[PDB]
Amino acid sequence: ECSVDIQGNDQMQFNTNAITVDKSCKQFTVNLSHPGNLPKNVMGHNWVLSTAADMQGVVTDGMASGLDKDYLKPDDSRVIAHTKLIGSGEKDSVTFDVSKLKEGEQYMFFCTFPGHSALMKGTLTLK
Repeated sequence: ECSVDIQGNDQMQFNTNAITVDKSCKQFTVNLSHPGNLPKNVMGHNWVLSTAADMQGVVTDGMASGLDKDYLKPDDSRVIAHTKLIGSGEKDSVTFDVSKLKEGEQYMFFCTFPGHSALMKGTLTLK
């Protein structure tokens, strides 16, 4: 209940668009995998979390950071939690404190790979 397994395919699609984080969870974990056959330089997926208002700035500063920085600006204060950039057959997990979240606030999860954020995004809420 304090974790979720998310897949990102070769067709730039996450296998979920809504994540519910339970109230009693102290820690929340995201296990990201990548089915398919494409490398990370063309189809690298990451799971990034920020407020709805902050998403765009993270996506823009992210694309401008390059592949070596997992398409994320280093020390970006708007990023609550993030996995690394993964290619097909690779896996990565991230655990964050639920105390960094506010109940009732609109959160967005997304991939920061260039031109993929529009196709790879969804909501996260603390209920």
